[PDB]
Amino acid sequence: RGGRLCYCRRRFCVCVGR
Amino acid sequence: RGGRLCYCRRRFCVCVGR
Repeated sequence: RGGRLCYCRRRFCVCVGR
Repeated sequence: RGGRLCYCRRRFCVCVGR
């Protein structure tokens, strides 16, 4: 959808539009 | 925009609507 942010779960970052 | 799919580049996954 609209928006963006990345989060790191241990040693892997993940980026989504939510 | 419309649609959704997620891809991984090494140990980092991204998700977008394009």
